[PDB]
Amino acid sequence: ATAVYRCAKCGKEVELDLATAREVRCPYCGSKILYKPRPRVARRVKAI
Amino acid sequence: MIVPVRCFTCGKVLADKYYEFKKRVEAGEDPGKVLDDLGVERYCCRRTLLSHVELIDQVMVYKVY
Amino acid sequence: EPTLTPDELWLVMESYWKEKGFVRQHLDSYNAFIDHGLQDVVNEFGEVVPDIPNFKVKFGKIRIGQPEFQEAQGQRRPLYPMDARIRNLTYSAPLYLEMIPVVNGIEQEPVEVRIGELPIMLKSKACRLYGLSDEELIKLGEDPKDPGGYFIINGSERVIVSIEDLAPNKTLVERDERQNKVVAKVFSYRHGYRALITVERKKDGILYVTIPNVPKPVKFVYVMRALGLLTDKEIVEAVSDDPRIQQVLFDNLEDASDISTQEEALDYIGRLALPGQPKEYRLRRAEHIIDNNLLPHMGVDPENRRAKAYYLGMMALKVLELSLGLRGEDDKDHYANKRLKLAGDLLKDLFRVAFGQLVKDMQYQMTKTYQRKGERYTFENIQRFVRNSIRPDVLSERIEHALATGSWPGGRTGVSQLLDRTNYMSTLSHLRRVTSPLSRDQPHFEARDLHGTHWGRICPTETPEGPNCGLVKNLALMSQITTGIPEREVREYLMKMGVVPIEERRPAPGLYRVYLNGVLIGTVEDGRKLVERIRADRRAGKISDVINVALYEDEEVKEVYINSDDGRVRRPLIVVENGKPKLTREHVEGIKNGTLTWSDLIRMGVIEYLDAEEEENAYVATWPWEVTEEHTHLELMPAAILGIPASLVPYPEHNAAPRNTYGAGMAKQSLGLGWANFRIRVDTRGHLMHYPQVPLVNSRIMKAVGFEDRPAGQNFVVAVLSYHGYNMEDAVIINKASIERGLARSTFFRTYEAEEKRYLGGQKDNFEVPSPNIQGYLGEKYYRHLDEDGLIFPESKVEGKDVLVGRTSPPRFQGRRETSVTVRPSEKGVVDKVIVTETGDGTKLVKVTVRDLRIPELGDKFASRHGQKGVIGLIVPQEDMPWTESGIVPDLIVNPHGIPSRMTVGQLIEAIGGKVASLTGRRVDGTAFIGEPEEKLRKELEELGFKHSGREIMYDGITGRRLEADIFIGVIYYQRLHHMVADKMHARSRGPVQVLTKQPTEGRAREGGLRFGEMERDVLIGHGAAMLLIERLLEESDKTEVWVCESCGHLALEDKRRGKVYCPVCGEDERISKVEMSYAFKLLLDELKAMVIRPSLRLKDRV
DNA sequence: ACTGTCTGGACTGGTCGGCGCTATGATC
DNA sequence: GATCATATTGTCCAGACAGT
Ligand SMILES: [Zn+2]
Ligand SMILES: [Zn+2]
Ligand SMILES: [Zn+2]
Repeated sequence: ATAVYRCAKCGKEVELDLATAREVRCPYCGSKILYKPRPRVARRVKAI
Repeated sequence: MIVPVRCFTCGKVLADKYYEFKKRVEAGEDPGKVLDDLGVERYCCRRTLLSHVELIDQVMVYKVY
Repeated sequence: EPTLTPDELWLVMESYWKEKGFVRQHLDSYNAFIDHGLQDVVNEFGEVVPDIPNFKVKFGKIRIGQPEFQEAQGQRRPLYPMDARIRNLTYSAPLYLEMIPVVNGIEQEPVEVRIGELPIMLKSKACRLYGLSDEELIKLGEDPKDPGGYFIINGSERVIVSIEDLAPNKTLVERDERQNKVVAKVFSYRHGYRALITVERKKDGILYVTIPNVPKPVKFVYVMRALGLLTDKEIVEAVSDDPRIQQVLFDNLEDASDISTQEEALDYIGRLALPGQPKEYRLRRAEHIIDNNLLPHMGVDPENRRAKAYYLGMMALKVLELSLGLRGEDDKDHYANKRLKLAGDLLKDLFRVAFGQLVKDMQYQMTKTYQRKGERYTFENIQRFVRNSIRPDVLSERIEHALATGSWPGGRTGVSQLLDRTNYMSTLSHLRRVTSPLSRDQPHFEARDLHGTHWGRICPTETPEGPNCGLVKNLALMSQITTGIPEREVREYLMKMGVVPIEERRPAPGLYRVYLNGVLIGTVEDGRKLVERIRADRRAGKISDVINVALYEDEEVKEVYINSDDGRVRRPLIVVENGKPKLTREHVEGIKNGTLTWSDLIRMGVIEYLDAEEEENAYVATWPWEVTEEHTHLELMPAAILGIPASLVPYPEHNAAPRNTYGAGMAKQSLGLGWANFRIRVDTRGHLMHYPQVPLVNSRIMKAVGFEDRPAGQNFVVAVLSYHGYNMEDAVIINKASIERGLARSTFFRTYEAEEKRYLGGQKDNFEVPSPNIQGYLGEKYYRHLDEDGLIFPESKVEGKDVLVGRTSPPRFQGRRETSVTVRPSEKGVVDKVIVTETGDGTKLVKVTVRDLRIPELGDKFASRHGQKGVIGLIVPQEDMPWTESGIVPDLIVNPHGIPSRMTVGQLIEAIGGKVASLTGRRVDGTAFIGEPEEKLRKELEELGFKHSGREIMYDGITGRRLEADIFIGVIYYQRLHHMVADKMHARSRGPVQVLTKQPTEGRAREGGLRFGEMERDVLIGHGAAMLLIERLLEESDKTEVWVCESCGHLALEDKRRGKVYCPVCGEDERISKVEMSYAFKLLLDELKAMVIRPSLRLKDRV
């Protein structure tokens, strides 16, 4: 159940499996806060 | 945070001429004459252009992803 | 030379606000606490002596490092406020205190061991954001306009509201009319302990002394004898030498002549404190009580006991003079006698308590280690022995918890509150907030009302409503709070200036007494000359500006007061000599050019800070053109007497005081771009205005405050007119086209948190989509927005009870439980963001921020800046709205009945100014007392081609005909409030009930019911509706059936297994009846039975 | 029989929203 | 390391009560 995540500071893609994660962080810059990327499935928003 | 497209009272488009108005204001000219030459005659559209403050540039710096 | 203009004074005030800021009291107090307060507490504690023969540990210097956090793995990394907020971490820094073991009297090598983590104030000297530019703060995810001055505890911002307490170690005298006595009280402070020492004189002329933990007031002469004075003459001149005072003292010791020695008075004190005890036990108890309770601020050693008697004498005079008319009763609400405990003092007290408990814990730890291991292991390595016997968390969990729940040691509560993040105004108001220790339900007529000493220190209008009125205030814009300075230097300076010490010369009627921070230090021959010399030295920069000198020259008594302590709220005033202010045009030019700063102006004595005590000797001039030879000071900015939210009101002098109070209170409830980093913030609730606008009629202070950069409202074209009765009773009518065009559009963000908590035995939560086979499955469609990791996808539309984070819990005492975090049933929106991180224990934490678009509708609260508020009554289409001859359709319509009833002329002036500003393009100044005059505004409105009154010829939107009256239409700044109808609608038919009373739950978050209170029952009884009351209170809330035994009235027991109903106390398997009643009544019967009360229900036939 | 003193109880209702807490020093 | 018994004992009004 691994998934891709976006780092809060550097913004690069971070790949890890939250089910069996001993520790979740961005290895590129050491940041411990990650953002879930927006899905590419098209969403429809009513104009006002 | 961004200039509204239309005036809230009559729907007159003002976002096109807002940046020109802001640039002319920063040059030291009287904003009333700037609004006059830009076709902004009704004071409701003048209200929309004058009272608006740009803040989107300070929100873009905080990335969300 | 010209007499100056208010624009120059405004420039000076702007420089003052730029140099210091608006949260200076918190930052300065925290810096003072960090620099020496920890060291003062450590030196006060001194050393720890455990149960080890011939060994002790003394404390050295204590320092604080950079804010850092240690993860579960063990990695120490720098900590930032944004990371602390997101990851629910406490923004704290380690405290390192060196420990020097002492073996056989020989000092050993110092050991530096961390003693805990102290929370760090935002933007303080110990914070990582100190000295950073706007770009650096932006790169760290921090708003450059954020003032700081608060604490982050467990990811939640905590602000310490200042406390308006009495002046410590100061005697205040008053007369009780009901008791017919003169009472003087002093709150002596020692190491965070407060003792209320009281001296009273009843109608009989005797003097009584009230000491805490003493059940009865004992005579003043008895304590005076037990304090060290033996003979009557000692008590005779320990107070004064005035013949009336001497004769009162003679009467006192004649009445109290039954006790002549110290032992008898101590025996009396011990007997009153502990009756029925041996004589020596009472003696030592009384000695300890006198040492640790009778004026602890003078010390605890018996050596200073005699000096305490002197402090008693100065009390007695204060009691005697008011009893004889020599002196008047001082005001308890006067700010000269009132101090302001800031965050630094409360932090010092909390750190003292935590450090004392840590010291006792370390003493127990070393005692246990020495008793277990022995002398061989203890003294083989004294560096490791001391370090291993320390539990830092024991300290830390006492500090941050007091900063979490707001409860302080000593019974003080509500010290720390959640920081208000509704908009830019609310946070500043909370950071400049002052509370009072008085109870909210108490009617405090003399305390809640505004005082004359609040000018320039307390905002006169911005106060809350209800029970919080008066007791909760806000600091004025020009209010300045003093910082602590070494009192020994001030005392030495006073002594060297010519003040004879008290121990050298006795007080005389012809001599001026000199008081330092409420403590008499001596007498001088010429008090006025000394006061003038001190003021001249302060103006010359020789001494610090913290010292304030005042002279009280009455016909009976003469005194000189010098104050250099904390908690004194002061205001800046321009010094005027010989009718000429010290501030000239050259100083203003230097301020404008940047060569001169506010601190430079303070240094030369041109502008000085005055507290309430010194201002009693000052004669202030309101305006620069009103200065005379007798004037001593000039007001800098009369508009600066208001608070930060109160300055938002344009032309507050043209509005009623309750209207100004309502407008100031509602300025914090408005919605707008308060913070630029709102999207990355993890606030549990937040609001955003889509198109915020700076008001066209705004005070000049709002530009300096920062409200123009962070607006919280929009300018509305409001026409005052009656429209179909839908604007009636404070209601407003909004334009449908304006709403559809984005006017007053707002977005509401709610943040939910889910933690993968770990339980005992290795059990932990799992982030995954729950299987349908497990119990507690909400439904198949509720997890449709979840990903394979159990987290909701961003930009996903959600509804009520929609699953955001799929969490599974281990079963209690079977399949795994369901503990998924869901949206509120009455709330919806779109998922804005999802954040995955870890907590302080290393467990996973997912924060989901969901945004909902809030288009204005009926019931949405909109308020003007002048206290005019109301909900939307109708969404009128643009074609139905009236329009003026100039082609302007109002964006809002208000009832004309509300304008004159509430005496709101400032709203009309603001409408005129907004129309003028829109037509001319130049913003209209709305500052108090220096704003653009109304007549000038009408003049330019006439010159612009419009009517002077602002009335315009309007045509009806439905009939199309011209209205017979010219309608007043103008631009008024109207702000949308957070009291939206979307978050306020509640509707419950049936659902969850309380486990105790079997009644509907509380609030709206858990689908609770609506309370039918006692008053509703009373009015239902008055209506005569018996069956309606039965249906409401009983048939719809807690209806139940019970079995009652007819023989004894006890509640019978029904056994389903046996299938039979019988009375256990009585038997009676036949005569049992079913009775319908409320479950609350059954609970009451159970409570009565538990209270050893037997209720016997005598049953009666229904017919 | 009066008089000041000690002791006891209550301090309008309702609602929205949040924050935070409810173990530990021995024992094998 | 994993467990386990214990974990301290603000005002005002009205009624009852020693004192003179
Ligand atoms: Zn990264
Ligand atoms: Zn318009
Ligand atoms: Zn029975």
